Amino acid sequence: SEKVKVYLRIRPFLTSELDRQEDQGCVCIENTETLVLQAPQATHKFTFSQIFGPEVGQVAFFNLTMKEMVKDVLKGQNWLIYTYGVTNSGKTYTIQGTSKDAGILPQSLALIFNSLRFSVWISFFEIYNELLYDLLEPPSQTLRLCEDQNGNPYVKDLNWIHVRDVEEAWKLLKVGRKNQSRSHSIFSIRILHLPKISELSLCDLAAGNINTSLHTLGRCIAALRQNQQNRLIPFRDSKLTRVFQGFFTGRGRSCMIVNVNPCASTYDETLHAAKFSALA
Amino acid sequence: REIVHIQAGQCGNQIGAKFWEVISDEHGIDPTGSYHGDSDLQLERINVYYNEAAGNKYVPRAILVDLEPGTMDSVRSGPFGQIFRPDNFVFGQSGAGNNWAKGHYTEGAELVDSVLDVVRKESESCDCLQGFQLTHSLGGGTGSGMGTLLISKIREEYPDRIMNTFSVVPSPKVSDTVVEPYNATLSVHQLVENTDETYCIDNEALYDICFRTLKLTTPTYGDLNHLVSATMSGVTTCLRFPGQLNADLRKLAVNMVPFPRLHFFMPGFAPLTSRGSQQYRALTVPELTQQMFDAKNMMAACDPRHGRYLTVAAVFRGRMSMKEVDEQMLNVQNKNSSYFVEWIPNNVKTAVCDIPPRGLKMSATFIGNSTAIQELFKRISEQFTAMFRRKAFLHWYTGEGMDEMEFTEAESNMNDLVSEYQQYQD
Amino acid sequence: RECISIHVGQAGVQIGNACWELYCLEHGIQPDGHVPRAVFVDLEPTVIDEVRTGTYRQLFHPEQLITGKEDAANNYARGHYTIGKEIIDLVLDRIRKLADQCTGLQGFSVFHSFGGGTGSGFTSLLMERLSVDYGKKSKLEFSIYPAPQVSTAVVEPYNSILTTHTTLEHSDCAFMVDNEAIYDICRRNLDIERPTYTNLNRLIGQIVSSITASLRFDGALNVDLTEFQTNLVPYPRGHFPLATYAPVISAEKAYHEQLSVAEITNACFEPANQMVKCDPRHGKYMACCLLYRGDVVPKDVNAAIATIKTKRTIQFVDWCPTGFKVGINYEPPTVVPGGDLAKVQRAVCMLSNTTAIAEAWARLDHKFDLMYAKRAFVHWYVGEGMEEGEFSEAREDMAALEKDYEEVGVDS
Ligand SMILES: CC(=O)O[C@H]1C(=O)[C@@]2(C)[C@H]([C@H](OC(=O)c3ccccc3)[C@]3(O)C[C@H](OC(=O)[C@H](O)[C@@H](NC(=O)c4ccccc4)c4ccccc4)C(C)=C1C3(C)C)[C@]1(OC(C)=O)CO[C@@H]1C[C@@H]2O
Ligand SMILES: Nc1nc2c(ncn2[C@@H]2O[C@H](COP(=O)(O)OP(=O)(O)OP(=O)(O)O)[C@@H](O)[C@H]2O)c(=O)[nH]1
Ligand SMILES: Nc1nc2c(ncn2[C@@H]2O[C@H](COP(=O)(O)OP(=O)(O)O)[C@@H](O)[C@H]2O)c(=O)[nH]1
Ligand SMILES: Nc1ncnc2c1ncn2[C@@H]1O[C@H](COP(=O)(O)OP(=O)(O)O)[C@@H](O)[C@H]1O
Ligand SMILES: [Mg+2]
Ligand SMILES: [Mg+2]
Repeated sequence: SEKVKVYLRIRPFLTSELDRQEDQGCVCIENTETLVLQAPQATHKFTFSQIFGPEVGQVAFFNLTMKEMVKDVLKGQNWLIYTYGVTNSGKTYTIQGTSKDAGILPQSLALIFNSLRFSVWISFFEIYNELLYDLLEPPSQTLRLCEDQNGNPYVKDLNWIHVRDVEEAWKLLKVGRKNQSRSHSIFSIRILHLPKISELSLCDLAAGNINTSLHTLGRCIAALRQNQQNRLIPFRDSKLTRVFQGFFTGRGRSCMIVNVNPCASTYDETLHAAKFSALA
Repeated sequence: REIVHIQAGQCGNQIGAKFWEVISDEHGIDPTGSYHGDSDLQLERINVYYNEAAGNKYVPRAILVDLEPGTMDSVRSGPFGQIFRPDNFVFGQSGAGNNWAKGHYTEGAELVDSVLDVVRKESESCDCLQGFQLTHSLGGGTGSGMGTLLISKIREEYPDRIMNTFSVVPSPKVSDTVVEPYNATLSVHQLVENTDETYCIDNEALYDICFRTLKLTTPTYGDLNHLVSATMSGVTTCLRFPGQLNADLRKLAVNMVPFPRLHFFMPGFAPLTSRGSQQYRALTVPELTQQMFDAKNMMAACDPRHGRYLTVAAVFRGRMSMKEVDEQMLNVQNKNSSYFVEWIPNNVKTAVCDIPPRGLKMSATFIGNSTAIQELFKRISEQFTAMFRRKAFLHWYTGEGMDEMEFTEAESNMNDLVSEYQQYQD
Repeated sequence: RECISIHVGQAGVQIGNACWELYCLEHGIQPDGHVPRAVFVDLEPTVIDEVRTGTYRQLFHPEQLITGKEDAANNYARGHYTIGKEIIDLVLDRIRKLADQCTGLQGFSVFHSFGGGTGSGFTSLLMERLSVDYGKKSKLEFSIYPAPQVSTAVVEPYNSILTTHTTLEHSDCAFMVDNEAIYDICRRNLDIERPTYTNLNRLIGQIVSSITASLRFDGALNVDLTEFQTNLVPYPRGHFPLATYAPVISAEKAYHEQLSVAEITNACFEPANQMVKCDPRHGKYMACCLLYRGDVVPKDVNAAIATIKTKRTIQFVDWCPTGFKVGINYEPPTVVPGGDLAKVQRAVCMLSNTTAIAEAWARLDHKFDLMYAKRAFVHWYVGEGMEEGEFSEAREDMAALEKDYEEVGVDS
């Protein structure tokens, strides 16, 4: 079945970080898919789909997702990309990117509109303490949840706006990104093809809801992998995964990027991040 | 370590009225009287369910929420009825119809605001707040509807405090209402996603216990309630007393809830012998185990023998040796290994208090978390789906503001709950 | 020279009360003396309040009685992180004020209950900070290991695997007492089906009296705390020795008071009197401290040990030539005015580290593994500032304790 594609990204040492200690390269590289952990001790193996070196900037990393984002509209199903890693490891860099070096998010809308009767709606919200907030429009708390008669959950009262221009799409999401500048960030765009419907969700990961969601995710991937490899799903336990259920339980490509620091001091953190994504 | 009782609905009120009759005697507190307690041990932790205002009038911390004046007006016009402060009375002269939607979306929704105010005044009282206990029935408007909506808000205002709930599930054999299963299915949905502790009480099992374990010929409501009231005291109040091995909501839940789902428990009494005749006084220790661990004696309709055990909470209360207790408990888990779970070496969580319930010498509150509760929820799903298919009294729900998906949500949720328990049963 | 004591947890407070009672009783110190040298910490007021209301109420100071008005919680995580962290400050403060007040201390006597809330969590963080602020001292903890089959808490194992993982590299000598084995001892060597916690605790409080108390009292072969950590643990690992008492006879039924050394010393080697379900099924001895107290002759001692040393049935580890630390005290044992203890004029407090602990640990590690496989009550720990990391890392740690106790013995 469609197993989440795991991509590992290592960011370059920060000015102060590198100056503190030249620990970069703590993780050893063997094959494009696997990473070996050797920290001055502990020895482990991290098996992923693919990995990019610490020298690789966002430019090289976004291109892989580019091919995956543009193809989703052709897929006709939902698509979600999750960015996991330690704070300051490059999550935000990978998602929105800097002004000079754009991330996976800006390029996606650029390519989507480039190919663009196609209709595209935009939604950008953040979840804090199990509560949803609309990042898109600044006036504003609970949000509500809608469920279809069949039992399919959908986000209700979410501000959805159509985008006529390419920059407009990025700018609209940027408004929400400005607000949040701790929590989970999720950007959802619905593509109508005339009807073939796709959903692109850019998720930036990060209270009882955080520790629970992380564990429930690990429980679901374990239960799922078991069902897929050999002859109960924890989705109900957590609302976060439940709302995304259509994408996960349904046929859809799940891309997950794990960004982390090559620092030796961050090794303890690194193992945890890579563990959430995949093992050996 | 304080808590605030909530008696939503007619049933919940009746139950509370009897519960407060008991608890008061278990603390030597008269209606307008003060601490007349025969001992001095029933004063060290009174605060938990009372409030110091005057100095002789220890007002119990409970809330009466119902849309039927008559009901609440019979609770306050009785015996211990004049112990509740007027501010605690949250009545709604609206339509007390036996409809979930009517007590959750229209009539119940308006009174919510008058409840939230009180629940906060009671929470920000003094000392430390432990949680909120709710008493109600899944066969009424204010009970299944209003009672479940109130808690939904509580668990959002205080996500730290635990929530103990005593629900009088619709008895299988005979339903006390026609829409009963409808109101039940809808309430259980929100309940299983809010409360952190739920004790299922069954009207048919209650009757039974009062007919086979108690030579009582005429088991009236007061009687039935009195039986339950003795359990909730062993649960709550008991843990608020000294002992060699004391426990508390937290200790209990942290050992009773294996999965975030909430899990439903079943109350059981130990010394359940008829007054005159039966008074053998045979309550050394194994006799309690014999009782509590038997099918008959379980306040729920389902029998433990129809499902594995997940958790066991034996809260003893009486001067006894931890050797005669722990030993017995173990022996049972070794003799009935068949239904006692495999992934858990010791499901039983031993608790031993010191002071017993005033007139009794030896007692023990039983709390079982078996997968046998499946033979109860399944019933509900069956009853519901059977009438839902034809949308029986759907007009009474939809007409009061409802959604067609509301039923699917509830049904699915509760049906999944049945499944979940089975996933661990085997 | 001195040694403060930190009694934490519900059980730890009850066991402390019993031990402290016996203590003053054999020192001629009634309720109103002088000032003790220990502290009591728990997250439930009622637990500490029992001592603040019961006997010896005014024998303590409100400064050495710390309590957390909040909730106790039967889970490690909460007691360690959430609540426990908040209270550590005040607690540490006391263990630093009393340490300064005294004159040249030797260490801190820890008293906790492996499978509890405050007994697991609190202690873990407490000793963590202690081993750093007072690393230049002795760290002896007296733990009450969860009964092999007679468990109390349902999560029990979880609370013990997490406490050992953080204390193994922070403790010097961790004395362990098996609750289940105490029931059996009172059943066979006392004959009574009414042994309440206060009775069980009195047994331990007797052994502990000979541990700390007696040791501080001069004799023919004084034994310091330093001597212990040196002769009891051959490796940095906080190895767990066993507690054993010789005069464990009833003061009603059996009547054999006059029990010569040869008999009382041998009565310690039998599994039916070791206060631990760690029967010498294969566990080889590697170090034993025979603490005698009362009317004992050095020559008689140096004969009982000799015959045993040539008994072979007590098979010692290969790398262990002579592992018998002889401690001869003057002060005889002290029986409670109305307990159930015979009252002999000499006692043999045997403590030792044997590969036997590998058994107990196995059965407890098994418990952890079994339950952990299905996560069970893990969410109660996770939602309290915890995760799979510390859990899995505690599984791996204990694993190296199974290998440790296996590598330190079993082979030449
Ligand atoms: C002379 C004598 O010993 O009388 C006993 C008695 O005969 C028996 C039969 C009592 C009696 O209980 C009942 O008959 C009963 C009636 C309705 C529903 C349930 C039970 C008794 O009424 C109940 C009463 O219980 C108490 O006093 C407890 O403290 C109990 N109290 C109440 O339930 C209560 C009743 C009225 C007003 C206020 C409180 C309690 C139990 C748990 C937690 C808190 C309190 C007791 C020992 C007796 C009588 C008086 C005959 C028994 O019940 C209890 C709960 O103890 C029934 O089987 C037990 C065994 C007792 O020996
Ligand atoms: N010997 C002895 N064992 C005891 C005593 N009290 C409790 N225990 C044991 O210690 C464990 C109980 O720990 P608890 O009382 O539940 O908890 P705690 O360690 O005090 O801390 P919390 O969980 O936060 O309440 C069980 O294994 C009991 O058998 C006692 O007085 N003496
Ligand atoms: N044990 C018990 N059950 C009760 C009492 N009163 C009503 N019930 C049960 O509650 C259900 C009816 O709901 P009801 O309490 O009238 O609902 P509401 O008053 O509209 O909230 C039936 O199953 C009854 O058996 C009572 O005093 N004790
Ligand atoms: N691959 C990279 N190349 C260059 N700069 C980077 C890279 N990854 C991160 N940075 C910079 O390092 C800092 C931390 O990145 P950021 O993505 O904000 O961390 P996080 O979102 O993980 O907390 C930012 O200033 C970012 O611009
Ligand atoms: Mg960022
Ligand atoms: Mg305690």
